[PDB]
Amino acid sequence: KVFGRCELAAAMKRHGLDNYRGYSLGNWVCAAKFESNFNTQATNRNTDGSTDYGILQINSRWWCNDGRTPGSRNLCNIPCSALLSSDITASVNCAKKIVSDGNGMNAWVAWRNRCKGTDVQAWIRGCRL
Repeated sequence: KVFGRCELAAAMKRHGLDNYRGYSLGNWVCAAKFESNFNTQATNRNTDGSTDYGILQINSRWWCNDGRTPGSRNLCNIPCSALLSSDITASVNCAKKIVSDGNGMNAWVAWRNRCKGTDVQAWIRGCRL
């Protein structure tokens, strides 16, 4: 499924992500936007086997097993594919362990380059939250 700006905002909140590790909800909506485009199915291969899956584009060399990325430790202990379903529990759930290992949302190339230090609040303006 491909989420609505507003809509995904809400969803992620229901699920504990607002100020999770002190990261505003906007950080999260902005990140997923430029990262996956509100599309939970999206997938992406980088050059080293590794692939990126779902709304928050979590990698497979560390977070989820996908059966074809050898370097794999399955820290999220979920099969990559689970991350693509129209239900972001797994992702959000897994996303929480990436945000807390140590590099905040810096672990996400995108938020950093295009979200980090912009007024992320405008992402959730107009939202009934």
